[PDB]
Order: sequence, then structure tokens, then C-alpha cells
Amino acid sequence: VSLWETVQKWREYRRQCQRSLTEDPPPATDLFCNRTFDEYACWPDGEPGSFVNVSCPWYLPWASSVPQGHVYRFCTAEGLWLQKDNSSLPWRDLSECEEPEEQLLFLYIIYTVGYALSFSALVIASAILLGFRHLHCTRNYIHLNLFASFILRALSVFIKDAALKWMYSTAAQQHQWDGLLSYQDSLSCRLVFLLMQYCVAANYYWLLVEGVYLYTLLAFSVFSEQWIFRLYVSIGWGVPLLFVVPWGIVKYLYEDEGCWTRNSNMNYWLIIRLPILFAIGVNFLIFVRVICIVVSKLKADIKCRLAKSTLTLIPLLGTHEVIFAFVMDEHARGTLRFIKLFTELSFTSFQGLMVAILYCFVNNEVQLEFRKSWERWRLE
Amino acid sequence: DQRNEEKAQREANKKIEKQLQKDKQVYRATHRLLLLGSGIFETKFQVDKVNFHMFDVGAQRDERRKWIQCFNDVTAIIFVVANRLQAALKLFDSIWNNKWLRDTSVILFLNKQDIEDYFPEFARYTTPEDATPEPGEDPRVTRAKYFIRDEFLRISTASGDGRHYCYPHFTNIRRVFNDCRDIIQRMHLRQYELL
Amino acid sequence: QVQLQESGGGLVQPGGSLRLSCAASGFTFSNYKMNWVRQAPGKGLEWVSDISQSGASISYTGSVKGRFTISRDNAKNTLYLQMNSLKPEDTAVYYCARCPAPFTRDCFDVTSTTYAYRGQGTQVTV
Amino acid sequence: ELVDNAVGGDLSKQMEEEAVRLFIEWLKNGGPS
Amino acid sequence: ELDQLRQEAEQLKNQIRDARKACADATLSQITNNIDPVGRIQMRTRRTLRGHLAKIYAMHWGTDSRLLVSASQDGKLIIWDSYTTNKVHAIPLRSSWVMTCAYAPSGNYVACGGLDNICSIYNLKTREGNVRVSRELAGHTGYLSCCRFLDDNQIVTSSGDTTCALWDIETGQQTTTFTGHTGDVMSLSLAPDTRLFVSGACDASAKLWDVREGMCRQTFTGHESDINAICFFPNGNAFATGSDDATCRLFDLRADQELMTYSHDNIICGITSVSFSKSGRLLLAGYDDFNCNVWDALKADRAGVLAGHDNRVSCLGVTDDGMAVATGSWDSFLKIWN
Amino acid sequence: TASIAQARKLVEQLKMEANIDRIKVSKAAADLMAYCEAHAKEDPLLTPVPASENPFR
Repeated sequence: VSLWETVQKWREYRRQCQRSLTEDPPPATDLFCNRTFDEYACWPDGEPGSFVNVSCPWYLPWASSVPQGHVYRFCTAEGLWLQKDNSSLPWRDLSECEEPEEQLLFLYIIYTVGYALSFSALVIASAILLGFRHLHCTRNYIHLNLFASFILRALSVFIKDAALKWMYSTAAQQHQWDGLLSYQDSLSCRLVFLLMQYCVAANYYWLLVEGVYLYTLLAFSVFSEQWIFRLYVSIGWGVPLLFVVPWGIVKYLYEDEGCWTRNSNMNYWLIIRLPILFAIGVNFLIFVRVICIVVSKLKADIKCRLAKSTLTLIPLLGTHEVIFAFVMDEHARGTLRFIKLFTELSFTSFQGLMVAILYCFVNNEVQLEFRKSWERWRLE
Repeated sequence: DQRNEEKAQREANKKIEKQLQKDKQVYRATHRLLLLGSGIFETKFQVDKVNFHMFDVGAQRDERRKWIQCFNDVTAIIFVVANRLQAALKLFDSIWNNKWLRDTSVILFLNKQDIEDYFPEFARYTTPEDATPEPGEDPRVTRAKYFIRDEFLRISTASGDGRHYCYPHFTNIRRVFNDCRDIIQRMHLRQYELL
Repeated sequence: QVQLQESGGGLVQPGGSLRLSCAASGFTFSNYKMNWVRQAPGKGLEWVSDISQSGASISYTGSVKGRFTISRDNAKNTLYLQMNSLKPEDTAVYYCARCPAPFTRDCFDVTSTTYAYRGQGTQVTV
Repeated sequence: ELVDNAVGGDLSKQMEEEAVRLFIEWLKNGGPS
Repeated sequence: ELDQLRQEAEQLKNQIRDARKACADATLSQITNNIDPVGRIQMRTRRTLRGHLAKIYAMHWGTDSRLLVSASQDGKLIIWDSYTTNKVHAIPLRSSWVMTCAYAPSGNYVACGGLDNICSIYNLKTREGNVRVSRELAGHTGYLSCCRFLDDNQIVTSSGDTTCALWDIETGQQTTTFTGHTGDVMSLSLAPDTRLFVSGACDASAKLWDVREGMCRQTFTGHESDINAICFFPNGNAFATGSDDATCRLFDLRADQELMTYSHDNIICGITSVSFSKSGRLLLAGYDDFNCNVWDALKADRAGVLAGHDNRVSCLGVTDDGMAVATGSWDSFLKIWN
Repeated sequence: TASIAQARKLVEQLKMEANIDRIKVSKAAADLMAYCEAHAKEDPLLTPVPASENPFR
């Protein structure tokens, strides 16, 4: 099933029909219902008073399931067919060959709501961090870049949603096939999806960058600040682009078939997929080391403190992403997939909200700054 | 005139900013330490490429309240001891309960292992059997050593609240190095609000 | 003008109930954690006891446990020390002292090189 | 495992199937309008 | 001998108290109630000098008012340009700890005192090259708390082992020594005629010192705790002192006792620095609860609060022309207020 | 004899300081009030200064 393929097949079928129209001789001398083509089925010479049959046309997607049907019309004695109504076209017989929504709808609604809520919370959090100007620090730079990466991912998914929604159903109900085909040829499709893939890869690598920075501070504790910060920023923005660009070149040159959303060959998509897995694995390793160190310091009550620390740690590092990516994949073959997909979608969509919420409410420094500034504002 | 002076001021300000950046790098590399048992004596050393400048007060008058306030910025205070023990305990309590020293961790060294007369609470004392006594010694020395350590711990635990910690040790550089690494790691965990 | 005066002391039979009273003039009494410091002859100054801003937190030296009682009244603004069952080797001059800042817990007044706010002391002979 | 990519592919395929059905209906009902 | 001498001292102190009480006819509030109050004027931060790393312990303006000197604990002495927020000269310090800085009235000399018992003098002109240590005054045995210049050649220093000293630079020795207190001499201020310098110490004593004679003429005992910082009234007839009992007191030189006390019940933190405005109707006091309350000097009211800082304010300076107030705190920021 | 020597210096200082005259408080307080009134015109914190004269703007 492909709209592009269907349009090309229909146009070729129309051309072949025109060829038949060109080379067919005149009918039976000289009163006959005229040879015709009603843009679905190509008709031969019609004898007056006969039902005339052609195959169910090959350009249909489900034509091979009903080859035993035909189309039929009746020619009346006046040299015009069984019209049955004056204004309309003659009789037609499409009956011989004519032929989960709720789940995907609900998933679409919940992730769009999660991304919108996360987008608003992160925008407010970013403004709060920038405005105070006293929390300005290197880890706060890392947090600001992480929040910006989440904002880019939300914008990318909203742009993909708008472009895709406009593409198929809305344009067809507004009956804009010339425009739909023009966008199909347009490189805006060949770039929006690249932007979406770059934003997702940027989000995962920024999660890695914050994890490596935390491990760097705890383990090593000695570094040169300007070079290290430039290196982290360069790795976080640069390397997702570094992986995305060969995938884009491979897709554009080798396939470029319709819009890229199909993701037909898995081997080509492996190139982008594997670095995300590597980032997830490194982040999980860092998580295990940090949990070990925290437990050792706490031991040197305990369950409650450990539970609070691990719960706070999981949104900022993607432990849920690690477990879903590897354990809950189950060779990507499990039925009742919906539950797994629903849980993963909710966690990913709400991760931005959870990370923003921890800083907004739990963080003592932010709360103290809010109280101090609010008191000054109320006084003056 | 004006263009030349503004451009020259930009160049001078940038040169001074670069010098401050170099100083910031070396300053963050440095872990200051305070040792209290020329007005100030400096001991510089490095263990595994990490630079420790240790400062010992020189000819400073014995009243301590004014000048100690400057030392809140330090990473850790090395506190070495040897009715002398009661005076050392009162001093440690004063350092611990100060309004400005709440962020500094105190590292404690028990030099000159011991007495028994000054402490009539010592007769009711039992050895902490969670702790491992160092072998080849005197049970009275071990009992007194842990007794003094427990007195420092009871002073420490009063309104500690995790702002700063006390490490008790026995008699040396590696122990200070490990304790400083511990303090830095606890401080970083506090920044991320894991603890 | 801040001065701490001490009334009492003198010869006592060993074991005798001798009381030391410190009178505070020149400051608000209710804010300062005030302590007793004694100097034995031929010996540096050593802290004895302290009582907090209210009268709740009371501490002693190990050698004087259970024999000395320290009590403070705000209205008569007096630091009152009660000594019971005295001993001849623990004879000394007794200095009333004040920790130097209001509303705090720490103190730095053991210093023999003229801490600025202690009293002048009374000889107490056993 | 990119969760959004997987959701997007399924949603796009369902939408595409609906679009093809609409196109076939348009051809039958009107031709080029 | 001690008992009779103590009795004589008690009698004489009683005579001094009785004499001051007889000379006391009123309070300043009784006569000055009929003046218009300031009302409230809050100030706005105009400049923010962020170049230091460690805490800013002391700042000193210049007579030009274009330039201020600030000393941190990271061993950096920086001569800021307050109008165009630039760093004119940044100087390395031999010792990390520096508890005072002083800038000369010629703008050619910068004096910094630390815990290292060595006052240093930096020449600024230096046609040969960089700013460099020229002559260092090393006589004290305690620490150096504050230092001030009389001229380019003679500098008065307040030690921390009770002895204020007057220093000559080109010789290098103490011309005279002042031995009055029984405590750590925290801060000294200079009279506008530069003949008399008050001294603040930790025995709650303020003393008036004559520079050429070397004796303490008067003693002001009105505080309950140690005196952090002291500032003259800008003519030379009174001065204000800041202490750790949350009291700023105004002391009179010729009536020899305290005119007024600035203390409210909501303030339980120590004063770190006191300064006056240009006219003297405003008394500026840095406090330890992270803000700088402004006091109406004749009416004992809080005119306003300077609450921009985030940590303990350590130093506070007012320009000679009175245009701005620059506070320095332990968060490594100099905020300039108007 | 160091203690008694310092105490003698303390007594001599008290004797020297006791002798000096003391003006009544009202006259000196009037002097401070007059100084504040005289210089109240030119005080940039007491009397507000617009953006024109202000170098800090």
C-alpha cells in the first residue's frame, strides 16, 4: 500500500486505456453507445443492449483478492446508456469489486498531551533558571542545554505531526492532490524527518553528557574547566549530527521512496538506531556506579534514603529507557504490544515534566531564591 | 584619542581577564587545608597530582574568634590533639557550633595515645564492639582511645544535620587525601540533592 | 562598662558547702551563655561549667561532676555557683566569665592572655 | 529503541491506508472533479 | 598594693561616670524631634563588579572616586574603574589571606594587610615595569586587621596584638606605638583633619588617639561586645561604632559620651561595617543578615534597606563626593548603590 | 611586678583622662544638627539626584 505507487499505477492505466481508445476500430455501423472511460475502468466497444465486461483494474491495492469481478453497464435503444437520471452519468456497477483506530487515537492523544505539558513546564523552568542569574553554574549550563534539547524534540514532533496530518487526510478532503504531490516531491519532507531524528538523538546524547559529567565530578574531581565544558557541549550537539548525516545520505541516495516515514529497510535504520543503544548502555553503567557510590556513602532509614535518591536519579538518566530498550524489547515480537508501547510512550513524554518538576519543587536553592525574590517584590 | 583609549582599555581588560582565568584554573585545582592543634606557615604537597596547600598559624595570639572566621572557605580543618583533653574538646565544640563554620568538615587526629582521673564516666565504659581494635596492644589504651573518640562523636552529633562531618583517625597523608575526596563527593551529592 | 564581680570564697573546711555568686553589670543578662573558669595556681586557666541563655543547657568539667551546681536568675541578673563536698587539691581562683557574643553557642574564653570579659576572680582555699 | 519513531510509523501507515481509500472513492465518485 | 590601687581605680572611674552624667543634660531625640525625617529613599544597584573568586574581605575608595580597590582571599588585589566597570590593575598577592586594603590619597600606593604580619606597599606608577612590592612593613607579632594612609609616606596600621602603630615607608620602622587596649584592634578610622584616629577593639573600648603625641586622650565604653568597624562623622566631632550586639552607637567627642543608639528588636545580627553619607544625616550599616539597613542619624529610624547581596557583607565604602555606596560581600560581588 | 606595672599605667591613664573638660550634650548635638542642616542641600542620597548629574546612570 502506497499512495505514490497508486497514483503512478492509475496514470499508467489511464494512458493504456487511451491507447485502447486510439486503436479500437469503429463499432457496428454506426449506431452504438460510445466507447468510454469513467476514470476507474476502461471500457471497450459497447453494443446497444448488452452488458460488457472488463477486469477489475490492476491499479487497485486489493484487486488480486477480487479478480473474478467485472464492471457492467447497459446501453439503451436511443444510442445512450442506462442513465437512470438525466443530470448524472450512466449506471455503474462497482459492487463486484469494492473490497485498530481507537488504540492509535488514544496513544496519539496521550503523547501529544505529554509533550505539550512537558514543553510548557520546561519553558517555565528555563525562564526561571535564566532570570535569577545567581544559579548560573556549569551543571546549570548542562541542565539548560538538556532542557533546550527536550524543547527541540517537542517542536520537532509537533512539526512532524502538523506536516503529516496536513499531508494525507486534510489535503485529500480539501481535494488538493496537485499540492499533495508537490509536497511529496518537496525536500521539506526530506528535511523535517531529518530534523526529528536529530532532535531525538540529541536528547539521548545530552542525557549521556549529563551522566558523564556527574561521573566525572564524583570520580576524577580534577579537570580543566574551559576545555572540559567546550568538549561536553561539542560532544552533545555534534555527535548526533555526526551519526544522522550518513543516515540521511544513505536514505536520500539509496531509497528516497515517498516520504521517509515508511522506514522500509531495517539495515539502513540500524545505522541511526545503534548509537542510541550505545548511549543507553553507557548511561546505565554510569547509573550503576553512581548508585553504588551513593549506597556506600550512606552506609558509611537507609532504605527510605536510597529510595528517594534512586527515584530522583531515574528521570534525569533514563533507567526506564534502558530497561524498555533491552529487557522489555523481547526480540520485538511480543503480542499485546499496546501495553508496552503505552507505558514507554507515557514515560518518555512525561520525562521532561518530571525533570522540570524536581528542580521547580524539590530543589531547596530554587525554593529559597523564590522566597527571597518574592519577599523583595512584595515589599517593593 | 577616545577610540585609542577604549581599544587599549579593552586589550588591558582582556589581558587581566585571561590572567584571572589562569588563576581560577589553578585556584580550583588547589585544595586548601587548615592545621590547628611570619604569621602563617604554608606547607605545599601533592598526592596523586592533586595539589594541597596546608596552612599552619604562626605567631598568632591565642584568642581565636576573629581570625578563624576567614577560614570558612577551606575544604577541611585538620584538628590534632594529644587537663589538655578537656580544653581540646571545648575548642572542637566551639569550632563545630560556630555560625560560620557549619560548612567546614573537621578531620580529627588523636596523637599521643593515652587520662583516667579526669573522667569518672570512664569506669562505666565498654569497648565499641562494632569497631575492630588494632592488634598487638593494651586493652586500656584501646578502651581510652575509643572513649575519647566517642566523646568527640557525641559532641559532633549535636546539631550536625549533615552540613559538615567529623572524621576521627589515629596516629597520615593518604588518610587526609581519602577524607578530602570523601568531603568533595558528599558536597557534589548534596548539590544534586541525591542525599 | 562591662564588669563581673564575685562574692564568696575564702577558707573552707574540706567538704564544706561554699557558694560562689557572680554579679553581672553593664549588659543584658538574658542573652549571654555565661560560664565559670578557674585558675589553679601555677597552672593555665581551665573551664569549669557553663549555662545557656535560658537555663536549660548545663555542662560541667569531668572532674567536677556531681559536686558543683550552677544556677542563673535573670531578674537578679546573677550567675550563681553552688559547690558541695570540696577537696583540697581542687583549690583555685574562680573567674566568672562571659562568652563574647549574644545568642550563640560557641565560646573562646579559656585564654590566659587577658580575655576581655572575664571577672577578676576570688581566691578559694580549701 | 526509539519509541516516538515506532508510534509515528504505525500512525503514518494507518493514515496512508485511509488516504488511499479516500483517493479511490474520489476517483469513483467524480474522476478529476 | 593591688587592693588599694583597685579601690583608687574604682573611685576614679566612678568620678568619670558621675562627671559625664552631670554633663548629660538631654538626649539627642528630645531636641531633634522637631526635624523633618528623611522618609524613605531606596537605592538601585547600578554596577556589579564580578572579577573575584574568593570572598571580598575589604574595599577602599579613592579620592578621585573614579577608582576603587578591592581585596579578596584568593590573593588578588584589583583596582576597579567604577564608572566604566573595568579592571585597571590586578595585582598578585604573596600571601593568600588579606584582611584589609588601603588606597593612597595620591592614587600611587596600595596597602594590603593580611594574617602574615607583613603590610605591603605597592607602587602604581612604575615606569620600569609592572606594579611591584616596594617596601614592606613587618613589625607586628599578631595579625594586621586594618590599615590607613595619612599621606603617601606615613601609614597608620591597626594590629591584632593590641598595638596600633604609625609607620614610615622610606625608613620602614615604627615612628610611634599606641598601647591602650586589652584586645584585638579591629578597625581604625581617621579624622578629616588627619590629626586624631579612633581605634576599635575587642574589649568594647573606643579610644581617641593623638598621632603626634601617641597617647589615648579619651575612652568610650558603651558597647556590650566587641567593635567591628568604626567611622567618623564627616566633620570630626563625633563617630559611630558597630558591634556584635546589633547596636550602632553614635559617640560624641567633646561631650565624651553616646548621643544615640541604633538598635531594633528585629535585628539580632552583628554589624560588620558602619559608614556615613555626605552630609551625615544618613548612617549606613552593613549587617550580618545579608543586607545593609540605612539609619536616619538624627531620628534613629530605618530609612531603607539595601538587600541586593546574598552573603555576609564585609566592607562598605562611600565616595568622597557622596555619589554612590559600594558594598562588598562574601559572595564575591561588589554592588554599587545610588 | 608586670601586673602591678600595667595596673599603674592604667591608673595614670585614668588620671590623665579624668582631668579634661566636657561640653554639655545639648550644644554639641545642636552642632551636629546644624551641620546636617547646612550640608543637606548637597547630599546625593538624602536629596535625590536625577540622571543628568549621575555618572553611574
